Amino acid sequence: DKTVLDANLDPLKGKTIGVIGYGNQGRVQATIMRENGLNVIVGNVKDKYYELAKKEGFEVYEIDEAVRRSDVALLLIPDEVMKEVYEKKIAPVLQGKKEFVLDFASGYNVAFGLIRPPKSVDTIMVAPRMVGEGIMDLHKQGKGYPVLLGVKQDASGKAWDYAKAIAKGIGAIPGGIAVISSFEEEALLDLMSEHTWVPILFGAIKACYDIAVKEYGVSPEAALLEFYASGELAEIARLIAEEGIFNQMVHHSTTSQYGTLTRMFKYYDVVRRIVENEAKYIWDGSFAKEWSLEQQAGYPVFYRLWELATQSEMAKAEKELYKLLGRK
Amino acid sequence: DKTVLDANLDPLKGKTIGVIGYGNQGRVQATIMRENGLNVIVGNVKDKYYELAKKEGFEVYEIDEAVRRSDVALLLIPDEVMKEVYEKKIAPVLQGKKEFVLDFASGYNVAFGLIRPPKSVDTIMVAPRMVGEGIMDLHKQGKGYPVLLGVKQDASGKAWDYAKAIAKGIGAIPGGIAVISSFEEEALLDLMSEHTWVPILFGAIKACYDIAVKEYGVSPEAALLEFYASGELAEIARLIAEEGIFNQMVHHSTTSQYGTLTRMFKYYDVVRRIVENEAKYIWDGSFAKEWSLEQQAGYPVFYRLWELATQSEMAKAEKELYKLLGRK
Amino acid sequence: DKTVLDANLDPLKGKTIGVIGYGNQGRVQATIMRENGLNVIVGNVKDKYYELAKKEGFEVYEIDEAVRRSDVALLLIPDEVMKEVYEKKIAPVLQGKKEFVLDFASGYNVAFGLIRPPKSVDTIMVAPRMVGEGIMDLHKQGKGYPVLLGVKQDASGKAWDYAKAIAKGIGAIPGGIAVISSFEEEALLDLMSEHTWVPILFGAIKACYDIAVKEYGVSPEAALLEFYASGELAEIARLIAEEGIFNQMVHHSTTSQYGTLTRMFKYYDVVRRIVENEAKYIWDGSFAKEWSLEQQAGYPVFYRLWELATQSEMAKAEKELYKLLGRK
Amino acid sequence: DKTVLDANLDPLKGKTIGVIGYGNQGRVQATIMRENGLNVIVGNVKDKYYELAKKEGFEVYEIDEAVRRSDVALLLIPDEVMKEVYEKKIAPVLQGKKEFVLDFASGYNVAFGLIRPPKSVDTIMVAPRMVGEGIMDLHKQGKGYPVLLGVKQDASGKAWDYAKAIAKGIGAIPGGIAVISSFEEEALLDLMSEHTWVPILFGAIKACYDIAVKEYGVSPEAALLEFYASGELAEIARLIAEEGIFNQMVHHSTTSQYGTLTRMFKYYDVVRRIVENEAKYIWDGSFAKEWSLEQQAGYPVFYRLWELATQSEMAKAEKELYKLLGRK
Ligand SMILES: [Mg+2]
Ligand SMILES: [Mg+2]
Ligand SMILES: [Mg+2]
Ligand SMILES: [Mg+2]
Repeated sequence: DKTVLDANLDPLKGKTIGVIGYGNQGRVQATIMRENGLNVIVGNVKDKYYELAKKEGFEVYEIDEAVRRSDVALLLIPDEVMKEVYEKKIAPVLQGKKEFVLDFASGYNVAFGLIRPPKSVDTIMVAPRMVGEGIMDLHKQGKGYPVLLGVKQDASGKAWDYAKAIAKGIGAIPGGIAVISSFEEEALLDLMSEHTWVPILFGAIKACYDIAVKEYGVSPEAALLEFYASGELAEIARLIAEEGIFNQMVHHSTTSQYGTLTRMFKYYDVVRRIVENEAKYIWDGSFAKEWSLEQQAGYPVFYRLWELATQSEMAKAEKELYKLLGRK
Repeated sequence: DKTVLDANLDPLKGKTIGVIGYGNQGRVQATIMRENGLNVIVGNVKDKYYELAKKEGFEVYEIDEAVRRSDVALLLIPDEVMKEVYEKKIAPVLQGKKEFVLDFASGYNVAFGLIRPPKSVDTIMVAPRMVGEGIMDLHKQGKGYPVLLGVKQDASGKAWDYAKAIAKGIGAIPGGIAVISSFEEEALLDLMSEHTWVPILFGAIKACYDIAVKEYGVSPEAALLEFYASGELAEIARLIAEEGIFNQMVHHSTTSQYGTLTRMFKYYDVVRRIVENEAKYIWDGSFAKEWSLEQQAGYPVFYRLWELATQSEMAKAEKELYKLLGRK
Repeated sequence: DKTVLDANLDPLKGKTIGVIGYGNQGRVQATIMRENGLNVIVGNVKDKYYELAKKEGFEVYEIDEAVRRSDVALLLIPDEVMKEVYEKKIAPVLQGKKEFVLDFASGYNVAFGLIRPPKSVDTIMVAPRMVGEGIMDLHKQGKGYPVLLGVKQDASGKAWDYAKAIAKGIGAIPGGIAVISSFEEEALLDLMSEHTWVPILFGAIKACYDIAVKEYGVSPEAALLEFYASGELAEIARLIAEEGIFNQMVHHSTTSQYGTLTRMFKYYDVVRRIVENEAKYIWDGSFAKEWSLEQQAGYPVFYRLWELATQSEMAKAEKELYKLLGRK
Repeated sequence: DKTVLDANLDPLKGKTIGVIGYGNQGRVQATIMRENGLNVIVGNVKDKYYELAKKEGFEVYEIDEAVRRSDVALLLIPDEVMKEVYEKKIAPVLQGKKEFVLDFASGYNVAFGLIRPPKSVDTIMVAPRMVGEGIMDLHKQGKGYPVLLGVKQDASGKAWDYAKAIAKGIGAIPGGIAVISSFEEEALLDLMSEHTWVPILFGAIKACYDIAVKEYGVSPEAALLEFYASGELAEIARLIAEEGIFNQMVHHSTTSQYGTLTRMFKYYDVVRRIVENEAKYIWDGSFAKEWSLEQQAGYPVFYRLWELATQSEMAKAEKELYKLLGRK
């Protein structure tokens, strides 16, 4: 449809490639890049990660050095450490370079205007789709892992070609798919995930535990063993990624199927309203504001909630148990 | 009533006059001041505006220089660039000068405590009442344009005299009126305007367009030509400023009058509640907090909303059309 | 799209042209017509307007005479004086003429069945888009002013050609656009305008004034000078018609932009509901009934509301002030 | 306060006095006028009332004749027969006379714009305050009966003098009071009375009867004898007009006082809301529209409701009873 199965590595050999960051994503993607027959330069703060950088025989310049000698760059560092790096070591160096390309791994800091490069350069995006560490093995196998991509600013016109060449140069394709889209969409999706069906799930589990062991005289042990302390969910998720979310259910018992489907169609509207609210709250921009402020203030709420969770009942029972199984 | 038609230029000749800013308001008011037989000194950042400053043969000192050699000063720069200037180049220099006068063009940054000068000096206000560029021509004609004024701090007692002398020295009077009031009132009014009947109007127009071209099969063209792409509203606003808001309507058709009046008296209560809410939200101070934070965060929401607007349907249709008419 | 930029003056020379009315619209459009090299006949009541008619050297027949000698006619008189003229001096004369064309300036009296000509004739529409007097100058310049047009009844088939020829013969094009549409749409639009965002605006202004000068101790003077007694709105409306509703805002201060956009997106749903209600109320036909009855009864409500408005506080304060400025 | 106890009969002798109408109010007030040493002319339709007119030795001209020979006139005919008389026999004759005075007995037909005389004349009001027949006897005694008065249009300036002279010429003063007010107020008051506490009272009585004789097994006879078939209410109303609404209650039993006061203060808010609604509905003008339409339609609802009332149970029982007492 709006997909590409494979493409050319046409321009990105004859130029240098800047990789800013050597952590979860930077180190890995750079490993793959070097594997793809490319010229490694890696600008990074001379901290622990620097060891890490040069513990794989790379050219670890400092950030300014890298971009100066680079014709293209990647910002694979996280979203919150940025806006300081950019202003300090980058924003200045931009004005000299003019045929420079800037790519990201997430449209967050750019889809909300937190970063506004000059017109001189081209602005694109490319996104992996899993835990970071999870890509290592899937490439070790050598099977395609998919990505997204989008463009914000095309002064040259080679933008799309650049995007596809990079997608290939990281090996996401062949084997996987590459979808054309925008930044807005990417960020929207990541945040809808992190905001809608994860926390709901967790809260529902928590409530089930509370109810059982507060109003029906159950011991924590059975509650935990049922809800999550068993590896059921893992097999479920796996079967989903292989056969299909629904068809998967064929491998369960009927009773389960009936109750599940009924209750699902019975509650759709509620979660629908919820998701509408949250997606709107995002599309506007409120959440980015909220989070930037929480960073500027000292991460208080973060702390309090981590504490409440780790100091609730379920967590202590889980500690006892996981200890009993030897699980760390 | 509480008005003055004309007053004396008594003290403000024998002193120097500091004008901080040379933009929309500073450049203009300083033009008029020099026209009034006065001594021009203009402290400004040595940026583009500096050219602008000295492209009219003024004494462009730097800010500190100006205030040092000034006995009175004006802050005609915007509201958001301030609180940095004040702390850096001003707050220090205050402690030396003691008979110094400080005047503003808006009570925003002072009515909410964002600025608290020392007791040594006198604190006043004086406010024009239009687009800035709009005052240029109305003076080119030489007809009075009105203003406000208020006082916050009077250590001498000459405050009011100073205010009136300045009002005259900028030419707002003769010909216009000068109202005594406070800062609170001025800011409250500006913000009620910017928050209540402008955005409501825009949203209503937008909704009318959406409804028509989504549920009655109209083409954007007619919708736009009716609602705003015609210069009707301009003639309306003009007739208002000349005859009176209501009496104006005499020049319309009856049908229009009937429907308008009916619907107006039919919906008063709703907008009343709304305006109450917003005015309270302001009187408290919440909005200033909100906005200062949005500045500290990176203007995200600003950006997203500019995008949504400029990337909605109505805007694209309007672009097509205005192109068709040759309008920029 | 569904637009025409210019067209032919093909049939409308070789026939006579009936203009019923010589007021805001009739006199003007007839001026332009005579300017376009055409044969002027003007049926009008022998009242003041008759002087007016023949104070421009026209052939002022009486209505019946005009239509008798006309092959085509225009009803540029208002909407409420009609339904008496039609029945008395027109409906009879129709039955003789058979290749007769009938055009209007508004679909009100025909979109609601208040007028139902015989099948013998062709029924069309053509609509200017401003105050009437406002077209005079825009033609004096000679730049296209746009219109609408639609058809109700085509016995010949030349209808569209007739419509376009007339549009050209009044000079709306070249320079402007001409949109094909129906009557329903035209009337719907005019009334949505006159019912939704005008009265809302007025009521909001009124409420702001009331609130300020009743609960925060402001004097009427400043309230008025802020809200409307300044020509701000005029410059706003003008910039809209030139650059675009939104892009316009660039010439304002940020703060204004932020507050405006926020509050706009915050209240959209309310005005949406309102506009839905009113548009439905119209689409049905209720409003036409209401208004025709109010005419049959003696225009009471009209009177009472004119009084309330002209005898409210804001109006008296405005009178004092506008007197103070010399404004009539 | 805003009252006058007695005044001069200064201008109104040396002019003729037009009395349009010879019914409840016209015949009576004209009787008093002739008694006051004045020149009787009475324009009236040559119907039964004409006999009536000239059965008291008056100069019964026809309407046009009267006004032609009159310098001042009174419209003491009802409110619904008017707007036909005015247009037919009056509106024309106005344009000749220029120092003419026009007075009314109710601001209804003028406070709602149903009548708009030319600027040439003076427009005033004067209002009796009881049943019409009730004034006959109170003058037969010769004790002052009060009135209102107001002005709408004063081209001369003698208006107020004219009003007071007339008030005296009808004998309302001396002995009574004359209050200055407007038309709006007069009409508003009459209608609030006719709309708020009369119908409420009637409906409450009706409901009490229904409840008793439907849910507690009472016979109509006792219900009627208690509620209204006894002359209690008459003595109550009389004592009110003499001592005072409240002080009156002293002549009752305590129990009654206690229950009455309690329940009164217990229900104030409800009737308050009601009265607000109705007074607004009037102040606007809606009711006049409603009523004029009901007249234009054929008085249907009037008829149906008269029937329902006269054909309800309470009415039949009352007929039986009043027959039993011989009361007509
Ligand atoms: Mg993520
Ligand atoms: Mg402002
Ligand atoms: Mg119209
Ligand atoms: Mg009455």
